[PDB]
Amino acid sequence: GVEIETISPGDGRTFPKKGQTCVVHYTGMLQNGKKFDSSRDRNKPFKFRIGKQEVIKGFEEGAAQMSLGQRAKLTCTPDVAYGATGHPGVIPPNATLIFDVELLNLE
Amino acid sequence: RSEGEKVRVGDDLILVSVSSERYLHLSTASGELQVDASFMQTLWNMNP
Amino acid sequence: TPLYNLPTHRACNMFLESYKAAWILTEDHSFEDRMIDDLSKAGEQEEEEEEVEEKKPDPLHQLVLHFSRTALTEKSKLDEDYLYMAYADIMAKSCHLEEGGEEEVEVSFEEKEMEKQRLLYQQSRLHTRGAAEMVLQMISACKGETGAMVSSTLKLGISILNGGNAEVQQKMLDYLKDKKEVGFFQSIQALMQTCSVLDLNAFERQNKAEGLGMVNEDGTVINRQNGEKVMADDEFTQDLFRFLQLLCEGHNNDFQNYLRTQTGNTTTINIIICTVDYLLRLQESISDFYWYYSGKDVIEEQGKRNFSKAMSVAKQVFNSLTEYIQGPCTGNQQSLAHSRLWDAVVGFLHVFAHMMMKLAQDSSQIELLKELLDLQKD
Amino acid sequence: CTHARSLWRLEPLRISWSGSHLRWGQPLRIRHVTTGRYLALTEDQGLVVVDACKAHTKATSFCFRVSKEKLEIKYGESLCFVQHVASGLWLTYAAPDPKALRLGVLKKKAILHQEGHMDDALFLTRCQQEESQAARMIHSTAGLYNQFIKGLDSFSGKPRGSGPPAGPALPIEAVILSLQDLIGYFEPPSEELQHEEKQSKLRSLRNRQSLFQEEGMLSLVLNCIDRLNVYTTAAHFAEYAGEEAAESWKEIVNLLYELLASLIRGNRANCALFSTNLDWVVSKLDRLEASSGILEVLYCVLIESPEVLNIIQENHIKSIISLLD
Amino acid sequence: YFCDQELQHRVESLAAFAERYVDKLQANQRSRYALLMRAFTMSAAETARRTREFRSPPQEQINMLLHFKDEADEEDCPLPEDIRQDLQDFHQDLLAHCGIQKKPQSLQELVSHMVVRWAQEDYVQSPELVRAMFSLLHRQYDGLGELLRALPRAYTISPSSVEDTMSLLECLGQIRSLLIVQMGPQEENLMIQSIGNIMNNKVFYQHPNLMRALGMHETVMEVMVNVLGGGETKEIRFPKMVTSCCRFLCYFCRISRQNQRSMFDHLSYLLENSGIGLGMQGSTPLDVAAASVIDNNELALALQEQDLEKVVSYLAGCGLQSCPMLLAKGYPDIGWNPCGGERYLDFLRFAVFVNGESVEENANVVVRLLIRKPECFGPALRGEGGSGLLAAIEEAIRISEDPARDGPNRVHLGHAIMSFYAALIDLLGRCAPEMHLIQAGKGEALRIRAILRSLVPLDDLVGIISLPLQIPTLGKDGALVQPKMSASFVPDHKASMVLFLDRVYGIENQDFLLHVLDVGFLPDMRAAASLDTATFSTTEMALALNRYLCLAVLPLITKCAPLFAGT
Amino acid sequence: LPGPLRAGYYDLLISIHLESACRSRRSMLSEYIVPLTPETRAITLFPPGRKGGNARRHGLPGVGVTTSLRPPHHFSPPCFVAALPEAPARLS
Repeated sequence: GVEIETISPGDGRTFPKKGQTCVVHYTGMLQNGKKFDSSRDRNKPFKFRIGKQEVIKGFEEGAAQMSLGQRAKLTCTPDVAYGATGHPGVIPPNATLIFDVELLNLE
Repeated sequence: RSEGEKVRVGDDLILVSVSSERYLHLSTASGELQVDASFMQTLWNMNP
Repeated sequence: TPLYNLPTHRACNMFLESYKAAWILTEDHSFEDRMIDDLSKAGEQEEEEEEVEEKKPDPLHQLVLHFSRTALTEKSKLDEDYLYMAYADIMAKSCHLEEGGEEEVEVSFEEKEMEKQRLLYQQSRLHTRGAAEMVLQMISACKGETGAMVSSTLKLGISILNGGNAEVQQKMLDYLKDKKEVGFFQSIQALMQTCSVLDLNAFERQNKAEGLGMVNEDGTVINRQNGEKVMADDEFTQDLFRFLQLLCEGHNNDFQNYLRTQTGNTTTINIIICTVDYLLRLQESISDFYWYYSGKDVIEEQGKRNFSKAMSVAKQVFNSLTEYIQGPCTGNQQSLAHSRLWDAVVGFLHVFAHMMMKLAQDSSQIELLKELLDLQKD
Repeated sequence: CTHARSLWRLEPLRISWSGSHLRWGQPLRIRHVTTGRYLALTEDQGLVVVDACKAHTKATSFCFRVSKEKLEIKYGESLCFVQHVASGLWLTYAAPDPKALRLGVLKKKAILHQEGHMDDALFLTRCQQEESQAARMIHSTAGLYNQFIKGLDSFSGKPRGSGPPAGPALPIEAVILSLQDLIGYFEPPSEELQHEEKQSKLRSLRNRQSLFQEEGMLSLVLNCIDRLNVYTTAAHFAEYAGEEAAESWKEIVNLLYELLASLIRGNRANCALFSTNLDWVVSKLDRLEASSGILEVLYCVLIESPEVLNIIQENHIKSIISLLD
Repeated sequence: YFCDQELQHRVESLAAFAERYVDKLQANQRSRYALLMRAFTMSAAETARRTREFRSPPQEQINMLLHFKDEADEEDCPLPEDIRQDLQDFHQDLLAHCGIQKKPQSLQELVSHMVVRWAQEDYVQSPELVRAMFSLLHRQYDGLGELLRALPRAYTISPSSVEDTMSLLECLGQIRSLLIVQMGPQEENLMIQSIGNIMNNKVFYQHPNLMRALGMHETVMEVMVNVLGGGETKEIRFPKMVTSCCRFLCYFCRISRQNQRSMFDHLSYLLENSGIGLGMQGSTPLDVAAASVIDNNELALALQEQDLEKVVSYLAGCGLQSCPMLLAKGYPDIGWNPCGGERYLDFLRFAVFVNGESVEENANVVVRLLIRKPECFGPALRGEGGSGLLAAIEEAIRISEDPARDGPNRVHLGHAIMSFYAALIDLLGRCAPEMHLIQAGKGEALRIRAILRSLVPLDDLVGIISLPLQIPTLGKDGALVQPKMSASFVPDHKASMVLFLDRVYGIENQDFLLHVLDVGFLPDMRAAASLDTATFSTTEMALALNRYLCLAVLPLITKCAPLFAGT
Repeated sequence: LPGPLRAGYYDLLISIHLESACRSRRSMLSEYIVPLTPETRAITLFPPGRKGGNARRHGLPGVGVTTSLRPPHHFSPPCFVAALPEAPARLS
């Protein structure tokens, strides 16, 4: 459902477990090469608490999947993505999502 | 015809009592008619 | 309860209300003449565009053109606009300041003539800039609906037309005959129809409510002050017949005959007999009011003031009729001869005689009898 | 009272003085302007209006009477009791049934009878030249366009094939030129005009548009577009109407669409009449013939009527986006 | 925007001076009152000062304290000169800030010279630009009158309530932001949530004047007008949204008498829209009208004759036909809508009888409009084929007995007939003239009594009063059957005609007193005495019967006790 | 950038980020609910620091502290990868 494609390795020892904030600069891109998200345009890292269910399940898994400073490609299948209804006006229904995730820091 | 207008002949009028507050009515319920003061209205020609 | 136990915020609210009423409202300010003069000045355009003899309208002219445009704009009805209402008040005060004067020795000929010239110049500053057309357009736009627009427009029309100046009269006549608009006169007719009369049932209801004691929300007041439900729109109807009198003032037979007959227009409305109709209606209302008060030889103060405002309306209607027939206009004289004017004045004579004896018997009704005799001399 | 259906042409039976003030008791013909019929007395239907072919001096002759007594007219007075000349019958009310007049049938049947009712007198008021001209062109356009409709229906379902259609040829040139005249007649006032002049001409165009819409030119144009849109292409139209009639089929389609637009522009009532026809224009947005025209008709309906946006559906929006696609 | 900020500054500083100066006035008035009480054996002038400073309306005494505006009347005020100098100085400062009094030296001068120079330079052809520039000119030339317009919306609050006014303003902003949106399900849900939050806010009752100044009653009126406007076509859309409408409006009227007056100013719209509001289970605009007219004689006398004519004609219409919604649900066709007329009769009762005194002015008009249209009274009391009260009510009992007519239940038409006729008799005996008017012998009062006695005889009143009333019966295994109490006969119906019987046809002779005592009165109190048993004591019928007795039956006996001598 | 596109992008930013907020603040601007705070008490009509003619010199419109109650602006950060959410009204 979700695969991590390492773009640039980090340290490889400290992985975000359950109970802390995950700070990420993601670049959400569509199924079709048409970018629908990025955080560096907002110039704000996406800080979210892990395990509190406030990202898409696929992104949540892909984030625990990697380590510090380790750029990776989170492939979020529609099953672990919005899926049936999608995001209204943002992501079409039943689309694969493909993420240039970058765990810049943890707290 | 408006309130306060003069009463020309042949005009159709309605004659309400002061005490009973009932317009003159032609019953026509039976084969023969009756004139009686009722809350319904009936037109009167007021012919001199 | 004394103010020492009142909460501070409630006391501040009450102080706001009392300050609003008794200090700043009572304080009066005068900006209308200054502001209209500033709008009327064209500045340095006579030096900046000397090449063109006909220049752009001055700020005041642009203002009146904007109001005329909003008047002429296609609508189903007229809406409320504090801008137009306030500007109508400002221009009215500016052009009737001289009429208002802003034991005594009598005015010399030069003094009164100079006052008349000041009034004419103040009125020229508005009717050379399309206000005479604007007031007609607003009256047409009201479409017979009473309200703040027709009130302010009628006051503005009176302030332009004070003294019955032939320039403004001729300009209004030219606009009406050029547009052939029946809307203005239909609106005026509907306005006399919507003008009210003495409501005796409302008088009885008002008397019972006044005798009743009540309590309002904030604090406690024995009787909350409210406008009298009887003879409502008194200012409006007096203003309407004053405006009609100013239209037919100066024995201008063109307006005197145009009110009776609309030759150019498709629909002809006889404003003269509309005035007679309202006069007869007011005659009937005053007759009913007197007949209710006939048993009570002593008239209450409420009855006295109600009679006074009613006879003020009747005085204005009578002055409007005189103006309609003040010149020897055979058309208006013939129409009044054939209308129900004689029946209305028969009823007036009846009420006049009975008021005359009944008010003469009581010594506290002498002022009401005096104003009664003034109405009778009218 | 402001509709063309209440317009009657008053013409004398005598041609020499057919242009002078009508005399009391003069036998004169009464004609309906919009329908072209004539007020007549038939023994089977009482007082009706019949065709000019069936109109006779013994049936359509009506004279204006000063009073109901048995043995010049002016606007604003002289209430005339309309009476037949051939018979003594008077134009009089027929009292409808109480149930109908309670439902709202304020119309009463016009009969000819010696009722002698005091209200049998009539008031004559001349209509404006604008309304007169409008009613006359409504009559002519209705006749021509129903002729076009019946011509199109004559070969409907009949492939002409060898030889042209056996019926009379379509009045194609007359229809095209009448459409162009109507577009010029409903052409909106120019923005370069002054404010008051522009709004006065907007009011005049408003009432002319309302007149044609009420007498039913809007529905007749709809009928013409429905009859023409059966054929997908000019060749398919030629297979039924003939090649000699096929070249201008596209032009008539475009002209009908822009006439529809010019009828509905700036008219809230005319666009609200198209509330049931929003699906009609949505399903025809895909038409290659006057795609801009049908899009303009839809645009006018949407910008003027707020009602139709409440009945806009997902399929309608998908069609509008398929226009982009 | 800049000039609006200036106006904000003026209003805020006026509130600031209000606080500063009212502290001084409050302390000084307290000290003067304490010293005047310390003065023993107060004289007449001292008593006048005492009743001015104390036991006087707070508004009246604060106006009397601030009444030193003119130097001629400055002698009447009891405030110190040093204290009043503060108000005089701040008034001078306010005039200076409002500009009353080469290059411009203020925003006012800047804007004035700007606009005058602009319109002198060119003929501006943009109407919006012309309107904006002249509005700026108007406000700059008279911002003092702009303060006159702004101060009605200026309302100082306590610093401790700021969080509750935060919630209030946020919910009101949600309501106002939903105005521009066409009303849908989500907008309706958000509107109901915001209305409920405003209800639960303590400020909504603590400061009614704050909501009156904010005009949130006008805002919810706009929402309701839009809602009915669409609802008037076919069925009313979002009935719950209208439920929250008066829920707020009904309560708003009860919150304050001035709020009731402001809601009564829009009484006319409620009456014309009560036709579509009727049939809805929830509070309807007719109820807003009732709340706007209940127990306020000042506006009850201001109630208007065509306003009464609207409800009278709607009552006539409900009498003329049958409820379309009941017909759609499948209730037997009758040509007679009782539930429609019940609510209009209810509004008429509230319009007539207020504060334990029936208004003659409105009662005469109501009975006149009732009698010009005898169709208001339904199939009974009809000119021909009207039978009587006895026949109508007893036939209604037979209607409710069988499921053929009663069954099509939320609303039982067998109870509906009885309820309509009870409300009608209540309204008639409630429009009945006053005892002192009858003793004065007023002709109109005697005529109104004569008409009522002509419409409803004493026989129909007593016979229905004596009509059998089914009691809760204890069947097998302690299974008592308490009356439906909403589908069957209730003594609440008898109470209204008891009120009729004591208002007109009142007890005059001992024989008739006993006649009615053994017919439908003594069986009623004996039935209640039997119902006093503990098993039937908490019975809903027992409670209704006790209320009926103690409010209609027993006071008749108390007022007719002197006639009981020599029995 | 071409002028029409400049105006379009400016008004697009205003419409998607500032429009509802400014409309709500404008609707509040009609009413003046002044809390009875010490800051309100300190609010002076003419500049309190200046005196005499310096005081009579009007302060700039808006620099002075305003205490009249205005509901604070509420915004939600634009996130379109969060978990998918009767629902509360979406913020600007």
